[PDB]
Amino acid sequence: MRECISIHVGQAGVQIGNACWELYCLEHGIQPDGQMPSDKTIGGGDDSFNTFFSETGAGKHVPRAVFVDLEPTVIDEVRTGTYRQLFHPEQLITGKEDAANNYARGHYTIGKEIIDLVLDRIRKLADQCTGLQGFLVFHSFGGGTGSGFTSLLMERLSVDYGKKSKLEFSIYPAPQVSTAVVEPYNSILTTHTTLEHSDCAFMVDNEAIYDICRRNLDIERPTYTNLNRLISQIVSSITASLRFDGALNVDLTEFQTNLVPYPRIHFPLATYAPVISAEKAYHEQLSVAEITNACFEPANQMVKCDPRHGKYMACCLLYRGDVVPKDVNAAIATIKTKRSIQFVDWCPTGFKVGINYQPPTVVPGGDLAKVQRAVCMLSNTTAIAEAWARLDHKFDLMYAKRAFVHWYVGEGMEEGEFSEAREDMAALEKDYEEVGVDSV
Amino acid sequence: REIVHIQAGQCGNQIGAKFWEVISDEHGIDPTGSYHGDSDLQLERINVYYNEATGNKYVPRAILVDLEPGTMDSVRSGPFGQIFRPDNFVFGQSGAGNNWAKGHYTEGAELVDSVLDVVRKESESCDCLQGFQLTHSLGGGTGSGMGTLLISKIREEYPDRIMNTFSVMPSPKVSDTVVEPYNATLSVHQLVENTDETYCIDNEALYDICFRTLKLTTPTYGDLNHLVSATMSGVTTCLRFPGQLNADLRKLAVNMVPFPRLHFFMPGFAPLTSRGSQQYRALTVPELTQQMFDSKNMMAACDPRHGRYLTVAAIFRGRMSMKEVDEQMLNVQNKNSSYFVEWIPNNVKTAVCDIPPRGLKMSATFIGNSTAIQELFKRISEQFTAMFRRKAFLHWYTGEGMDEMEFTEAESNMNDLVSEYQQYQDA
Ligand SMILES: Nc1nc2c(ncn2[C@@H]2O[C@H](COP(=O)(O)OP(=O)(O)OP(=O)(O)O)[C@@H](O)[C@H]2O)c(=O)[nH]1
Ligand SMILES: Nc1nc2c(ncn2[C@@H]2O[C@H](COP(=O)(O)OP(=O)(O)O)[C@@H](O)[C@H]2O)c(=O)[nH]1
Ligand SMILES: COC(=O)Nc1nc2ccc(C(=O)c3cccs3)cc2[nH]1
Ligand SMILES: [Ca+2]
Ligand SMILES: [Mg+2]
Ligand SMILES: [Mg+2]
Repeated sequence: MRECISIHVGQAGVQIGNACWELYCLEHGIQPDGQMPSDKTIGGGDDSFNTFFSETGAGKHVPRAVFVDLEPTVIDEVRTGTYRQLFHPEQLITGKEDAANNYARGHYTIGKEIIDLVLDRIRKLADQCTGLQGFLVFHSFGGGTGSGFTSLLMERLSVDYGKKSKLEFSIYPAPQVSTAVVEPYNSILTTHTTLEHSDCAFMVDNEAIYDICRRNLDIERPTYTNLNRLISQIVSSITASLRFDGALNVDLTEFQTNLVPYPRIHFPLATYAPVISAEKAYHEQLSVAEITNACFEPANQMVKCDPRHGKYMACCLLYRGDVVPKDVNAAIATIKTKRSIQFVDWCPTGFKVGINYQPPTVVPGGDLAKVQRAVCMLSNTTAIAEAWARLDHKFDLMYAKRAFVHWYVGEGMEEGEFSEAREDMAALEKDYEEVGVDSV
Repeated sequence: REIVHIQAGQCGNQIGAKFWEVISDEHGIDPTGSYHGDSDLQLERINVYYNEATGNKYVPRAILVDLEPGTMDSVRSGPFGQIFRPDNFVFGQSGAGNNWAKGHYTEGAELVDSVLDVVRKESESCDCLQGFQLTHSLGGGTGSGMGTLLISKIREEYPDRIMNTFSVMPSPKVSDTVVEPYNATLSVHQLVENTDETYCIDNEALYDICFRTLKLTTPTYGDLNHLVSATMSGVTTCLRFPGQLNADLRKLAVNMVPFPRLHFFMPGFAPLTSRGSQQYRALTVPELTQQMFDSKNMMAACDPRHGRYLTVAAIFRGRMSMKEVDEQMLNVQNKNSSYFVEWIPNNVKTAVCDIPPRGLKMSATFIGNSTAIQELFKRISEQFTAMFRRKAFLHWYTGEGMDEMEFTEAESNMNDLVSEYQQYQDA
């Protein structure tokens, strides 16, 4: 058992969902029609891939997933795309009019009209689980649906599913691939609202992904298609421990025990390696030592920040492919005596290590080279607070003049929700500062 | 003189399975449960750990417990997996997430009655149950949290029965999560109150032995457990085979435990062997004796020279001159009589069994009740405090209904235990 239900909210959430589930299918040998030849137990099973896939009597393997958007055109591409047979029509939910990059519309005006239907469809997935573990919520910070509706959904999920775990994959706004101006507002609002209802959240900075695609994959001007394929690999590395088995496999929940020292401190920094093109990977093996060392090169982080100017509270290494502990241990020993790695004084310094033997897969016609071994580092660093600081500052600049606020007030919100949300963010930044001060 | 065995959690079931496979080989029991050995000495006390099944099969008096089916399914598919009574597999589904509170208060509490039912069913078949033994780690949630809950309830239903534990102590060297000092500290106080013997098997020491001595550059849990099962075989040789000694658990404990709370033993074994690696020259008796007293064979990672021995027990196995054993034993003491308390006369005792373990022509198992064991608890205490100062990772516990006060109490009574050891070291 131990099923996980994925929920994809808004354009960013949905389209990243496409990338992930396509990648999952390739990893498990699941065809676009849902058929999986290597699976001999027809109509059910308790295999590791069953955490993410349910099974019909006709042998179809169905994602434990709901797609939600307040506007239909993004999800419509899923309904008519390559993997349309994968999903039951009731897993794909759309309204007619989006939130127009307005949190208020996503959380209130438009969201309330569809939230009951969404909870019903999620309930129908939960009822088919023999031991539901929790949820995975994919969304942007900047969208009106990604921010507003997600926080509404997270609030309702806490009511309907008690303390059942809820994890986030959140897209942090970058101007390079955005045409919105009010995203700092939506970002601060959803973070404040969701903070109590999320157990762990993986922020993905679009600028970090954009840079990596440009510098490492030599993509002149990355698209959402380019970003999502990279993001899906990081998401895959993180969920791999839930979907595959293995002696040296360590479950995500065990890493979570180390990553979250206080409820509010639940934002791990992800670093992934190797990201390399086919052209450059030819005749060039990337050893365990080489990719491990790349985890401490800030250019490979999912979020722009400098851990070398912060403190560590946890460090996890999630390997996949041709990797054995002996090589890991040696690589780590080298790094510990050559890197700027400093822990807070109230936390042990050892690196928690996981290894899945099944190697990384690539999507056909993608940009990433197929490699024999990859690694995702999940660290808890005070430096992640830099991402809050940049966002909060953009917020302050606009809010001082009350720019764009009338759009929010017009949909029923009050200025008091803004200041309250901002104060939570100020306290959050101070929390990250306080955990880094040495003990008495 | 039956003994009821219980193994709880991942670590508890893995060393437990190892234990049963080792002594089954010593008693000539195959994985089907059929005896095929060549000595009646193998069967004279086989009822201590085994039940006789109609159709002359021997079934381990063992109860297997976990909050998740993962490791127990590995057991059932293991080498001797089929030897265990299927009804004695008791498991939940939710797991414990390396959380003492989940094991002791919530998830474990929901399952603990089912385990007791099996315990009772095995006890009522015993002509005269002499006691219980438990294998578990202290660093996780099931073995640590539910294991001590189990021990508390067993003492309620069987207040006059001996309870002994083989307990794996956590170490940053061999570590799963950062909350292990929390779980260990909470568990240690339970053990102080409700066990008669606790064998302090330190994963740090087990690592160092595999590394520094057995020259295994990357030791696994499997390598670590080879040392544990070899030690458990030796500690229970006394009970499983005829010889000089025929004390029941209670008589054994009486002569080893001068004060009720100070019952945490430093185990040792000689010669130290890595799995598979044959070696052909047997040790001379002076070699056995010198090694078993050397800190490098200790499995508690405490320096015995930093404390004093209250009592010592040593069991030698194999065909050898016990007169020579006598002389070497009294050599070691009379050489180092400053590491033995002088107010417990003749506190160093020895015994021999003719039957050696598999692979060795002779061996020796060490059981030391030293005040140096306080180093183990001080180590755990320091690591506890470093996090608890900042109330770090506490939300995992408060979320299950626990209060900070219970941690403060746990911290305090382990510091009392430490100071209590210091009292007798300076006597
Ligand atoms: N990485 C990535 N980011 C995306 C993608 N699509 C949109 N975004 C980002 O999401 C933010 C805008 O939010 P959207 O997800 O498009 O909006 P929404 O959730 O549909 O909410 P609405 O306002 O109602 O449309 C911008 O910062 C975009 O850069 C995507 O496919 N991949
Ligand atoms: N010696 C030994 N220690 C183990 C083994 N498995 C886990 N441990 C240790 O036990 C602690 C984790 O507890 P675990 O038994 O996995 O948790 P549980 O299943 O909830 O009881 C850590 O300190 C590990 O180092 C094992 O097979 N052998
Ligand atoms: C399962 O519980 C035990 O085996 N406890 C136990 N406590 C013991 C104490 C001593 C000995 C032992 O072998 C001795 C050798 C010499 C004098 S006593 C053996 C012991 N076994
Ligand atoms: Ca199946
Ligand atoms: Mg949209
Ligand atoms: Mg474990």
